[PDB]
Amino acid sequence: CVTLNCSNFSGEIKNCSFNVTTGLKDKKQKMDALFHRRDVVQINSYYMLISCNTSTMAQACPKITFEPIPIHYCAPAGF
Amino acid sequence: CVTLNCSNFSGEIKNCSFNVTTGLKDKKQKMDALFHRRDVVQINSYYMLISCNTSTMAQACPKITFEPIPIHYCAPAGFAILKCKDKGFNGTGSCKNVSTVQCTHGIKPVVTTQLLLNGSTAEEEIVIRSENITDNARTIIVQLTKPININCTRPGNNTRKSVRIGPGQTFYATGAIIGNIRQAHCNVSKTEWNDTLRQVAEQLSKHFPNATTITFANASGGDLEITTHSFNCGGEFFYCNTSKLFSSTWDNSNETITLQCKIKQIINMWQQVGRAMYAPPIQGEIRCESNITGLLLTRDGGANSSTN
Amino acid sequence: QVQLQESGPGLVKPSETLSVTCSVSGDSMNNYYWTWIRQSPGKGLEWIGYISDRESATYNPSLNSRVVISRDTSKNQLSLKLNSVTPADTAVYYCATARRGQRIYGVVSFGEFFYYYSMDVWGKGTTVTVSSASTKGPSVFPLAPSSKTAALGCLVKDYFPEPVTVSWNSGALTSGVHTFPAVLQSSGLYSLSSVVTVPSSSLGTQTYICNVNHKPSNTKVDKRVEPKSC
Amino acid sequence: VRPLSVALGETARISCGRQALGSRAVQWYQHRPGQAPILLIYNNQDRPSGIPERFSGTPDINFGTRATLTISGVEAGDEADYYCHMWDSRSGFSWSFGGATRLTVLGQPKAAPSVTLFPPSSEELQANKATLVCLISDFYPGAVTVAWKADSSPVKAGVETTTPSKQSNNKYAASSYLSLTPEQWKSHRSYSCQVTHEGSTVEKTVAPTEC
Ligand SMILES: *[C@@H]1O[C@H](CO)[C@@H](O[C@@H]2O[C@H](CO)[C@@H](O[C@@H]3O[C@H](CO[C@H]4O[C@H](CO[C@H]5O[C@H](CO)[C@@H](O)[C@H](O)[C@@H]5O[C@H]5O[C@H](CO)[C@@H](O)[C@H](O)[C@@H]5O)[C@@H](O)[C@H](O[C@H]5O[C@H](CO)[C@@H](O)[C@H](O)[C@@H]5O)[C@@H]4O)[C@@H](O)[C@H](O[C@H]4O[C@H](CO)[C@@H](O)[C@H](O)[C@@H]4O[C@H]4O[C@H](CO)[C@@H](O)[C@H](O)[C@@H]4O[C@H]4O[C@H](CO)[C@@H](O)[C@H](O)[C@@H]4O)[C@@H]3O)[C@H](O)[C@H]2NC(C)=O)[C@H](O)[C@H]1NC(C)=O
Ligand SMILES: *[C@@H]1O[C@H](CO)[C@@H](O[C@@H]2O[C@H](CO)[C@@H](O[C@@H]3O[C@H](CO[C@H]4O[C@H](CO[C@H]5O[C@H](CO)[C@@H](O)[C@H](O)[C@@H]5O)[C@@H](O)[C@H](O)[C@@H]4O)[C@@H](O)[C@H](O[C@H]4O[C@H](CO)[C@@H](O)[C@H](O)[C@@H]4O)[C@@H]3O)[C@H](O)[C@H]2NC(C)=O)[C@H](O)[C@H]1NC(C)=O
Ligand SMILES: *[C@@H]1O[C@H](CO)[C@@H](O)[C@H](O)[C@H]1NC(C)=O
Ligand SMILES: *[C@@H]1O[C@H](CO)[C@@H](O)[C@H](O)[C@H]1NC(C)=O
Ligand SMILES: *[C@@H]1O[C@H](CO)[C@@H](O)[C@H](O)[C@H]1NC(C)=O
Ligand SMILES: *[C@@H]1O[C@H](CO)[C@@H](O)[C@H](O)[C@H]1NC(C)=O
Ligand SMILES: *[C@@H]1O[C@H](CO)[C@@H](O)[C@H](O)[C@H]1NC(C)=O
Ligand SMILES: *[C@@H]1O[C@H](CO)[C@@H](O)[C@H](O)[C@H]1NC(C)=O
Ligand SMILES: *[C@@H]1O[C@H](CO)[C@@H](O)[C@H](O)[C@H]1NC(C)=O
Ligand SMILES: *[C@@H]1O[C@H](CO)[C@@H](O)[C@H](O)[C@H]1NC(C)=O
Ligand SMILES: *[C@@H]1O[C@H](CO)[C@@H](O)[C@H](O)[C@H]1NC(C)=O
Ligand SMILES: *[C@@H]1O[C@H](CO)[C@@H](O)[C@H](O)[C@H]1NC(C)=O
Ligand SMILES: *[C@@H]1O[C@H](CO)[C@@H](O)[C@H](O)[C@H]1NC(C)=O
Ligand SMILES: *[C@@H]1O[C@H](CO)[C@@H](O)[C@H](O)[C@H]1NC(C)=O
Ligand SMILES: *[C@@H]1O[C@H](CO)[C@@H](O)[C@H](O)[C@H]1NC(C)=O
Ligand SMILES: *[C@@H]1O[C@H](CO)[C@@H](O)[C@H](O)[C@H]1NC(C)=O
Ligand SMILES: *[C@@H]1O[C@H](CO)[C@@H](O)[C@H](O)[C@H]1NC(C)=O
Ligand SMILES: *[C@@H]1O[C@H](CO)[C@@H](O)[C@H](O)[C@H]1NC(C)=O
Repeated sequence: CVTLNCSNFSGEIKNCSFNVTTGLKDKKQKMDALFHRRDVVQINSYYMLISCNTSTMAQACPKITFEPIPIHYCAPAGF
Repeated sequence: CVTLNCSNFSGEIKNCSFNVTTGLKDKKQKMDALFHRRDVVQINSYYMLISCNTSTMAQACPKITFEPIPIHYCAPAGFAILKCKDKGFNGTGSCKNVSTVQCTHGIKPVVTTQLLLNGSTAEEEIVIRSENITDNARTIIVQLTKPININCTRPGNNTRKSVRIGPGQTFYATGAIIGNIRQAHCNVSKTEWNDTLRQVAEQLSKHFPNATTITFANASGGDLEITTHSFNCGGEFFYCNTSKLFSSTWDNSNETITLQCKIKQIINMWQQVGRAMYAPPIQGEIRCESNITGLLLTRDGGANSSTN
Repeated sequence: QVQLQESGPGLVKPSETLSVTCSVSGDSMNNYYWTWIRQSPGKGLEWIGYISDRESATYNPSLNSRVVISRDTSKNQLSLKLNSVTPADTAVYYCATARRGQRIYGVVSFGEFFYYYSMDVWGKGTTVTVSSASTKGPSVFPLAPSSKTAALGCLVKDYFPEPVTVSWNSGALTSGVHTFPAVLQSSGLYSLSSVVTVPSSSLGTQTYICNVNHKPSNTKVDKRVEPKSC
Repeated sequence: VRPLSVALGETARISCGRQALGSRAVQWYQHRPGQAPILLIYNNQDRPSGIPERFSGTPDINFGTRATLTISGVEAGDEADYYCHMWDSRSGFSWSFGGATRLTVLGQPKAAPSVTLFPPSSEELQANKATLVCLISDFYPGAVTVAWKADSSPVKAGVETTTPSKQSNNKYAASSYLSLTPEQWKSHRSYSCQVTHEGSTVEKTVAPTEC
C-alpha cells in the first residue's frame, strides 16, 4: 500500500511507479507494475490500491488453484 | 509504539500528538488521542506506551465482550462430580453430606484481585478457609454469607475515535470526552461494611485466643494489582485505592465510603512477558454494581506471638 | 435596602487613569462579591472583573492588566482604576453584586463541582466618555408656558458631554414629566428638553423651578419658569 | 446581535447561542437600553424573587435538552435585548455573555402623536440665540418624518432631528430642533412644525405676533 505515481498506459489499465522494499529494509525498491482501473484510486495524480483503507490485503499463493472441483457431501451411519 | 508528544490535558490523562500510518504506507497520519498516566511514560517531554519495550501489544476486537458468564463444568460417563453440601464446611477434610452431580452450578470467571465479586455465598456463618493458618505465606480466602451492594462508576463521558492504520488494521482510541472530568471511584455502605467487618472479627477469633485484637492495614508492597483492587467494569479495568477500607482496630468486644479508582487500558495480567492486550475505549459513562463475596487476606508473619 | 451608586468624572483624556466609585448602602461589603460591567455603544455589555471577600481581585485577561479594582471597609465604596485608557473605553459603566453559586453534579470529594456567578443587584449606571476634547457647560433657558391643560418646560442648549439630569421642584413633581432625548448637532454638542404637564389653574400660584445638573461641568442650575409678560 | 419579532399574546421562546458541554447552569439576562440589566432566570429554571411566572427555563435532565427561555403571554414590555450566559464544566470560566438577542414586539395598537411646538424663550433671545423645539410624544409605529416650514416654504438649514425612541408607555417619542438667529425668528410671520405619522399629519404653529 504505497503511493502509486501512475501514468496512463499506452483507458482502463495504468502503468504505475512506486517505491517498495527489497530483501533489505533500508534498501528500497523502485519498481513498476500494471493493474486495472478498479484496482487503485487517486488521492500527475497519485494512486493507491482500493482496499488499503478498509480490509487487510493478502496475496494468495500462486500454487493454490481456484478451479471448482465436484464435492459429494455425505452423512455418517445413523443418518 | 510511536513517540507521543503529550500535553497535560485541560493530572492523570494526557492529550498527545503523534505520527502514525494511514491506509497508505508513505502517507503518514498526524493524529491525537487521550490515555491515562499509567499508559505511557516519558523518554516538552516525549512519551511512549509502557509495554512497548516488554510485551507485544495487541488491541482486542471491539466485538468480544469481557463480561463473565456462568460456566457449568461437567464430567463424562464413567466419571462423576461429588458435591459436599456441608454448610459449616472447613475447606478440606471429611464431609458428612456428600452429593453427586454430572455438572457444577453457575461459576463466573471473575478476573479480580483481593475483593471477590459475584461469587458463591456461604451458609449460616461466614466460612473461613486457608490451606495453613499459621503459615503467613498461604493466602487466606473467606466466603461471606451476606452479599453487599458495591457500585463503581467512571463518570467520564468518553468518546471513541476510529483511525485507519490499515489495511484492515482499524484502531479505536479515546477522543475529547464530554460531561465532566470525574475520575473513577466506587461506593461502599459504611454501615453494612462495619457490620460485616465486625462479623469477620467475631469469626477470626475462632482461630485465635478469645481475648485478642485484630488489626487491619492497607497493602504493603508489590505491583498495582497486588496493592489496588483489580476488576472489570463494562470493558474498562479499574484499580481502586483500598486503603480507606483496611485501617481499623478491633478488640474482643448512614453514609457511604468512596475509594479512588484508576483506569488502565494496556493490561499485562498473569505477568506473561511477550504478549499484551489493549482495552478498547467504552462510550458513555460506565456504571457497574456487584456483590462482594470473598476476600484474599494475608498475615504479616514474623512477630511476637499472640500479642497483636 | 442595598443600593449601588455609580459616580465618575465622565470625561478622561486618553492614556490616563480612569477612576469610578461604586457606593454600597444598605449592607456591608463582606457578605457578597462585587463586579464591574461596562457597555460600549455598538457592542454588548462586557464583564470586567470581580473582587472576592478575601480582598483578592480577579480581572478579565482581555484587558492587558490595565484594570485595578479595590474596596474600602470604613467608607463602603468600590473603586475602579483603569490606566492607559483609549477612546474605545467610552462606555456606560455599571457596578453590580456578584453572587457565587455552586453547581454540584457529582461527589464533592473529587471537586466534581464548578462555581458560577450571577449579578442579582445592579446599579443605575453612569456614562463615561474618553476623548481629548474639552468640557463645555450647559445653558438652561426657561421655556415659558403659552398663554392659551397648559404646558411649560426648560431648554438645555449645547453642552458636553452626556448626561444631564433634570428634575422639577427638586423632585416634588413627578407626574406628567417627559424629558426628551438630546440632539447631536453638527458642532458636536448635545441639547435636550424637558417638559411637565400641569393644570392651567396652577399658573400664577405654584413656583415651578426646573433643576439641571451636569456632573462633568460641576454646574447645577436652578431656573424659575414663569409665563410671558403679555 | 440576533433579531426576533413576536406578536402580542403569543408564547415566544428565545433560543440560546452557544450550547452546553456537560452539567450546565444557565443564566438568562434581560437588558433594557439605558436601564440596569436584570437577570430573569438563573440556574436552568430557578427564578429570583420579583420575576413573573410567565418566564421559564430548561430542565437539566442530564443533557438531551437545549437551554431555552420560554416567555408566555408576550406583551409590549418584553421588547429588550436578551443574553444567554452558559456555565458548563468543559468551557470553564465563561466571560462572554453570548450573542445578543434583540426581541421586538409587533402588532401594537397605534397612537396619535402629541405634538407641542415651543418658541424660543425670552432669556434665550437675550443670549443672541434662538431655537425652535418641536416635541413628539406617544406614537406608534416608530416612523415619523419631521419637516420644518417657514411661512409656507420648507427650510432644510439648521434642522436637527432626533431618532424616535421608546419611552415607558411602550410608545415612541421624538424631538426636533431648529437652530435659528433672533433676527430670523422675529422676521418671519409664523413658524410651523409639520409632523407626518402613518400618512396622517399634525402641525403646530407659533408666531411672534401672538401672546
Ligand atoms: C457514590 O457516592 C457519592 C458520594 O456520596 C455520590 O455522589 C453524589 O451523587 C449525587 C448524584 O447521583 C449528587 O446529587 C446531586 O446533588 C446536587 C446538590 O444537591 C444538594 O443541593 C441542592 C440545591 O439546594 C439548594 O438549597 C439548599 C437548601 O434549600 C441548600 O442547602 C443547598 O446548598 C442549595 O443552595 C443553593 O444556593 C446556595 C447559595 O447560592 C449555593 O451556594 C448552592 O450551591 C446551591 O446552588 C438540593 O436541591 C439537593 O436536594 C436533593 O438531595 C436531597 C438529599 O440530600 C433530596 O432529599 C432532595 O429531594 C433533592 O433531590 C441537595 O441538598 C444536586 O444539584 C444534583 O441535582 C441536579 O443535578 C442532576 C445531575 O446534573 C440533574 O440531573 C438534576 O436535574 C438536578 O438539577 C436540578 O437541581 C439543581 C439543584 O441545585 C438545580 O440547580 C437545577 O437547575 C435543577 O433544578 C431544576 O430542576 C428540578 C427538576 O429537575 C426542579 O425540581 C427544580 O425546581 C429546578 O426547576 C444531584 O442531586 C451528590 O451531590 C453527590 N455527592 C454526595 C455527597 O451525595 C454518588 O451518587 C454515589 N453513587 C451512587 C451510585 O449512589
Ligand atoms: C457482577 O454482576 C452484575 C450483575 O449481574 C454485573 O452488572 C452487569 O455489568 C455489565 C457491565 O460490566 C452490564 O453490561 C451492560 O449492560 C447494559 C444493559 O444491558 C441491557 O440493556 C441494553 C440496553 O437496553 C436498555 O433499553 C431497553 C429499552 O429501553 C430496556 O428494556 C433495557 O432494560 C435497557 O434499559 C440492551 O442492549 C442489553 O441487551 C441488555 O438488555 C448494556 O447497555 C451494555 O452494552 C449494551 O450495548 C453494547 C453496545 O452495542 C452491546 O454490545 C451489549 O450487548 C449491550 O446491548 C452492557 O452489556 C450488565 O447489564 C450488568 N448487569 C447484568 C445483570 O449483567 C457486574 O458487572 C458484575 N461484576 C463484574 C466485575 O463483572
Ligand atoms: C510522478 O510522475 C510524473 C511524470 O513522470 C513526474 O513529473 C513527477 O515528478 C512524479 N512524482 C513523483 C512523486 O514521483
Ligand atoms: C522513490 O524514492 C526516491 C528517493 O527516495 C525518489 O526520487 C522517487 O521519486 C521515489 N519514487 C516514487 C514513485 O515516488
Ligand atoms: C476508502 O477510501 C475510498 C475512496 O477514498 C472510500 O470510498 C471508502 O469509503 C473508504 N473506506 C472507508 C471504510 O471509509
Ligand atoms: C511537541 O509539542 C510542543 C508544544 O506544542 C512543541 O513546542 C514541540 O515542538 C513539539 N515537538 C515535536 C517533536 O513535535
Ligand atoms: C510528524 O511529522 C511531521 C513531518 O514529518 C512533523 O512536522 C511533526 O512534528 C511530526 N509530529 C510529531 C508529533 O512528531
Ligand atoms: C521498559 O521501560 C521501563 C521504563 O523505561 C522500565 O521500567 C522497564 O524495566 C523496561 N522493560 C524491561 C524489560 O527492562
Ligand atoms: C446433613 O443434612 C442433614 C439433613 O439434611 C442435617 O441434619 C445435617 O446437619 C447435615 N450435616 C451437616 C454436617 O451439616
Ligand atoms: C478443617 O477442620 C477439620 C476439622 O476441624 C480438619 O480436619 C481440616 O484439616 C481443616 N482444614 C484446614 C484446611 O485446615
Ligand atoms: C503451617 O506452617 C507452619 C510453619 O510456618 C508449620 O509449623 C505448621 O505445621 C503448618 N500447618 C500445617 C497444618 O501443616
Ligand atoms: C487535544 O489536542 C488536539 C490536537 O489537535 C486539539 O485539537 C484539541 O483541542 C486538544 N484538546 C482536546 C480536549 O481534544
Ligand atoms: C448502588 O446502586 C443501587 C442502585 O441505585 C442502590 O440501590 C444501592 O444502594 C447502591 N449502593 C451503594 C453502596 O451505593
Ligand atoms: C462500627 O464500628 C465501631 C468500631 O468498632 C463499633 O463500635 C460499632 O458498633 C460499629 N457499628 C456497626 C453498626 O457495625
Ligand atoms: C498505606 O497507608 C500508609 C499510611 O496509612 C501510606 O503511607 C501508604 O502509602 C499506603 N499504601 C498504599 C499502597 O496506598
Ligand atoms: C489512598 O488513600 C490514602 C488515604 O486515604 C492515601 O494516604 C494514599 O496516598 C492513597 N493512595 C493512592 C495511590 O492515592
Ligand atoms: C454523553 O454525551 C452525549 C452527547 O452530549 C449525551 O447524549 C449523553 O446523554 C451523555 N451521557 C452521559 C452519561 O453523560
Ligand atoms: C446481589 O444480592 C442481591 C440480594 O442478595 C441479589 O438480588 C442480586 O441478584 C445479587 N447480584 C448478583 C450479581 O448476584
